[PDB]
Amino acid sequence: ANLRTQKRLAASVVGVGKRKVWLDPNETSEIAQANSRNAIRKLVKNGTIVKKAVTVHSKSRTR
Amino acid sequence: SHRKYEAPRHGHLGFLPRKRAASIRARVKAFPKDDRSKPVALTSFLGYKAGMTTIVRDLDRPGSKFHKREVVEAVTVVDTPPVVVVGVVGYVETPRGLRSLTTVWAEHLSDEVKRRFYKNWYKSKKKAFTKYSAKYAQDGAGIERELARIKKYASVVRVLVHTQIRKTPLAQKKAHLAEIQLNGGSISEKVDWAREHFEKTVAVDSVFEQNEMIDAIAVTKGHGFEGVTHRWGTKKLPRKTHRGLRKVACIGAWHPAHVMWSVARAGQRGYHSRTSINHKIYRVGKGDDEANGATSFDRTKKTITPMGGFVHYGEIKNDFIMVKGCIPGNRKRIVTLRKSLYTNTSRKALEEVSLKWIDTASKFGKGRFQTPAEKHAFMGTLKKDL
Amino acid sequence: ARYGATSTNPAKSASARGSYLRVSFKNTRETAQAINGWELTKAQKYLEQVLDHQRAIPFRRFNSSIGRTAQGKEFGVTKARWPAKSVKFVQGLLQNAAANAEAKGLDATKLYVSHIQVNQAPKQRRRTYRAHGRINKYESSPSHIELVVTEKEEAVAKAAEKKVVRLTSRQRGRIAAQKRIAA
Amino acid sequence: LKDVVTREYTINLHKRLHGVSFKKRAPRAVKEIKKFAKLHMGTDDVRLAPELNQAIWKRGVKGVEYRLRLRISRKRNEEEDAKNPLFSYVEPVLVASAKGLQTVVVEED
RNA sequence: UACUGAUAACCGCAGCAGGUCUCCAAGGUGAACAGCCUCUAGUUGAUAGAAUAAUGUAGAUAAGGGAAGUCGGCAAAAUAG
RNA sequence: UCUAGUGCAGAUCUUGGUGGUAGUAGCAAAUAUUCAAAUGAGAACUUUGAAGACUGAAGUGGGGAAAGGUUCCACGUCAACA
RNA sequence: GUGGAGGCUCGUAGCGGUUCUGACGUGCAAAUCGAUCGUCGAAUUUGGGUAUAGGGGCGAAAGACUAAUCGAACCAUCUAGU
RNA sequence: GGCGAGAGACCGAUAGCGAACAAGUACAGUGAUGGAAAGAUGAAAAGAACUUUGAAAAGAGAGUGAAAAAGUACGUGAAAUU
Ligand SMILES: [Mg+2]
Ligand SMILES: [Mg+2]
Ligand SMILES: [Mg+2]
Ligand SMILES: [Mg+2]
Ligand SMILES: [Mg+2]
Ligand SMILES: [Mg+2]
Ligand SMILES: [Mg+2]
Ligand SMILES: [Mg+2]
Ligand SMILES: [Mg+2]
Ligand SMILES: [Mg+2]
Ligand SMILES: [Mg+2]
Ligand SMILES: [Mg+2]
Ligand SMILES: [Mg+2]
Ligand SMILES: [Mg+2]
Ligand SMILES: [Mg+2]
Ligand SMILES: [Mg+2]
Ligand SMILES: [Mg+2]
Ligand SMILES: [Mg+2]
Ligand SMILES: [Mg+2]
Ligand SMILES: [Mg+2]
Ligand SMILES: [Mg+2]
Ligand SMILES: [Mg+2]
Ligand SMILES: [Mg+2]
Ligand SMILES: [Mg+2]
Ligand SMILES: [Mg+2]
Ligand SMILES: [Mg+2]
Ligand SMILES: [Mg+2]
Ligand SMILES: [Mg+2]
Ligand SMILES: [Mg+2]
Ligand SMILES: [Mg+2]
Ligand SMILES: [Mg+2]
Ligand SMILES: [Mg+2]
Ligand SMILES: [Mg+2]
Ligand SMILES: [Mg+2]
Ligand SMILES: [Mg+2]
Ligand SMILES: [Mg+2]
Ligand SMILES: [Mg+2]
Ligand SMILES: [Mg+2]
Ligand SMILES: [Mg+2]
Ligand SMILES: [Mg+2]
Ligand SMILES: [Mg+2]
Repeated sequence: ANLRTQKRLAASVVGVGKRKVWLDPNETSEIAQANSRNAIRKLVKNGTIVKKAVTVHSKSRTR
Repeated sequence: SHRKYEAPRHGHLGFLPRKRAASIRARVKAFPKDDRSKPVALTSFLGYKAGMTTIVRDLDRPGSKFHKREVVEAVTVVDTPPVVVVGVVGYVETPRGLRSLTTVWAEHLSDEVKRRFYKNWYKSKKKAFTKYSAKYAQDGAGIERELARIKKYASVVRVLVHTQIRKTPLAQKKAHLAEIQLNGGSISEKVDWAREHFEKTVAVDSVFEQNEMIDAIAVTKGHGFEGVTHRWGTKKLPRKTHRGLRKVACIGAWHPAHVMWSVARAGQRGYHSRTSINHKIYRVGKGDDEANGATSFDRTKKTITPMGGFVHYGEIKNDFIMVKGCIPGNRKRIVTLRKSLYTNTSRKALEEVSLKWIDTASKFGKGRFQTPAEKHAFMGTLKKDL
Repeated sequence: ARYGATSTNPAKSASARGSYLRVSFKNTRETAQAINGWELTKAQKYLEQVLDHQRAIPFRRFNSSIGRTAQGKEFGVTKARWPAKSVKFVQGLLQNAAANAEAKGLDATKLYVSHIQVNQAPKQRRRTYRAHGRINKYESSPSHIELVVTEKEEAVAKAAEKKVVRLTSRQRGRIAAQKRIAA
Repeated sequence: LKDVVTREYTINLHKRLHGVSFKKRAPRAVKEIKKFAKLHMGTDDVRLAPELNQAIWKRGVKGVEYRLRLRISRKRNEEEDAKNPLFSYVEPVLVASAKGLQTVVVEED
């Protein structure tokens, strides 16, 4: 399959970059039918697309 | 025009072509001249180079500054398990050279030697000398008349011997086989000696003795394709040389409009067969013996083998020859030891050598110790010990 | 249609061809000559082994400044290579010919490659950009491949020409005299 | 042929990656593990777990562990059978240190 | 009025290591939008695999001597805040 | 019989086509890729996930002027190009 | 002590282009790549607009530059010039 | 030169106007300007229904045609070269 545009739409919808957007690999058929931002939003609600955990940059040694 | 400044040829032209040797075992291209008076003996022997080590000895050279003083010298060790005599063959003279007329073999050939006649031994009926061995068992018919033919003819006689490779730590399993000339007298006695020694073993103590000068004949260490600089010892061109400095700059004049054979060119370095002469034997040591590495002055029971073993070879559980200096070949290589061809008195080939000490410290590093007991005494008890 | 030169029975033969194939002419020629005259199953097994690098294709003509290997000993050469693309095209055509033979109703086990010829197809040309603002060609040299498999027949025939003989009267008399004195 | 067995092995990668380019260490570790499995099990079809890939790449390219404890499981093939009816699945084994351990068969439990 | 604004959307015969005006600009080290590391964001592109001969290109190290080298201390080293 | 734009081996001749060279030179700057699954006839290169890395805010980021002109987006899709 | 001048100075961005007479030299490139270098607040660098056109321009002057063309550009014609 | 006509011991697709064809076209150049290549299946598309191998292109058969030694890479089909 091809989910480039789905990842792009999901980034724009979630407010993050594609490097954060996580598409589950077990619902590829459910994600490829997503052609619209509204469906991307549905999939973000139901947990098929989740934003991500931000990668930490601790200031502890600095402090 | 003429060379501005004189210098000698880089390299020796009588060691050409610097090509790979046709085999890994160098062949003896000359044996000692025969005196038909002395007993029957081999003129050569087969062994495997184990490594090098360090010797101390008191020098006897009247006129030197180190007379009756201790010197340190490098020796090389050759593991010489006893050879096994399987066969002889007679050579007769012709106006086109010496020519073999017959080769008689022993009845029973061992596996390690009949592996020399196979390139794939794991898949074979092994079918070797299986009819020649049935040529025996009728009393002597097809064998004694061949021996009588060698007696009636054959100004020169050579015995076929093979190595007991299974007694070495090498994992080769295939014995080396070689022709070695006999230099006694009475070709009849030569071939009778051979017949008596068929299937039987010959030790290096019956061939070589201490303080004797010998030649080592071996194929030397291979180094592959090498450039003219290390192959011939030519000058490095200066730093700001376009298209390489590790070269010969001029490889000939305009005329003759050719590259001459005497011009240094890149190519194979190493794996040439070499004969190195006048290497004194410093010890002939037995393998039915501990304290092989002991002397009259040390008297601590230690074998010749270093701690940890000879690097890349192993142990010297068999007999051995400790011969002065450096001989061609690397460790694990088959070496052909040969008696000298001329009588060298020289006031240095006659020096009786009495060893004082033998280095048996590890060659896998900067060995501090010669024996594990010495190690244990110096270091004390360790966490491994109880 | 209009294959190359054949000496075979078209009734006991089957054919295949592939035109305008983008595959090296020089490698396909060697690959074809590697199986010319071969039994068909043996050839297919051989080509699978070439792909698996267990056997090689000998390069006889288009071989200048290529490498050496031990897998040439099988053929009496040192220069041999493993042309994957050419092998795959050739064994596709062999599959085609074998299917055509099965449709014609042939034994399917007496089949051998009786004809296989590769000839050049029109070049497919692109540009190379060189130094100092220059343009060279970058051409693919494609191939037409045709092959014909044939059933193997036993010994063909005998009974050559009548071999008429003309004798002089002297030779006839010599023959008569010998036949008189001998039997 | 027979023997669908599973075993636990230790591979010494320090001697297999000796002298290797630093940006090719871990990649060659992958290939040497495949060659290890083909040696021990006779399988040219060797599938590695991504957990093993993570274990190999945990310290980057030039930080591959000197030793690695592997669970190699020879299995019967599926997938519209290919040339070979067997394949070897290589997983990692979670253990404090892979030093001191020798090969052991694993039971079908 | 979309879009690129450039190691692929412009010009260089081309999906060319070249050229081509400008805005925003995190944490640490540190004098410092220096160099080095990291977060946000973005890439993971450039034909690959196997070996490690010579000769190269680029990087380096060398006992003792210390410019004897060379047209010439070229190059490199040494020094360095 | 008349008539001429009438006869080629060359002219670093013109145009077109084809060779040997040769499956050769080479396809090496810009730190670096790996594992699995899905798709598919087919995957070193597509997609996703996992990992390992880089640009390191005078960026391989986000925007623009000139220039380009639809390269934007989608669907289908691989004969040529990459 | 304060103060903070300078066609001052070390040194980035940038502008330039010393030396390796390095790489390349049928190149990444019909002038590039790398390192080493000059300079870096001004006679600085630079976009856009405008003016100057061929025996003419422009020139801190090298006969330099004037669209890969310069000790007289490019295009066509005289011209199938001799 | 334009419009309209008739002729030729003219040329016959590298010829003849540059152009027998979507030619002053495509394309190049900032621009003035420069400026190609490229005709022919067969009487008629009757331009290959259908089977089979193959992922497909295609192939093998079959079939159309007077001829596929005419298959939109199409009249004849030279040589170099293979
Ligand atoms: Mg002289
Ligand atoms: Mg001279
Ligand atoms: Mg030497
Ligand atoms: Mg130079
Ligand atoms: Mg040592
Ligand atoms: Mg050659
Ligand atoms: Mg070559
Ligand atoms: Mg190029
Ligand atoms: Mg260019
Ligand atoms: Mg190394
Ligand atoms: Mg808008
Ligand atoms: Mg917009
Ligand atoms: Mg935009
Ligand atoms: Mg910009
Ligand atoms: Mg931008
Ligand atoms: Mg462009
Ligand atoms: Mg242009
Ligand atoms: Mg600070
Ligand atoms: Mg700023
Ligand atoms: Mg900083
Ligand atoms: Mg490249
Ligand atoms: Mg001098
Ligand atoms: Mg004429
Ligand atoms: Mg001609
Ligand atoms: Mg002429
Ligand atoms: Mg010409
Ligand atoms: Mg090549
Ligand atoms: Mg190159
Ligand atoms: Mg797009
Ligand atoms: Mg600067
Ligand atoms: Mg420069
Ligand atoms: Mg230069
Ligand atoms: Mg060059
Ligand atoms: Mg201004
Ligand atoms: Mg002047
Ligand atoms: Mg100019
Ligand atoms: Mg004229
Ligand atoms: Mg006809
Ligand atoms: Mg016709
Ligand atoms: Mg035709
Ligand atoms: Mg011809």
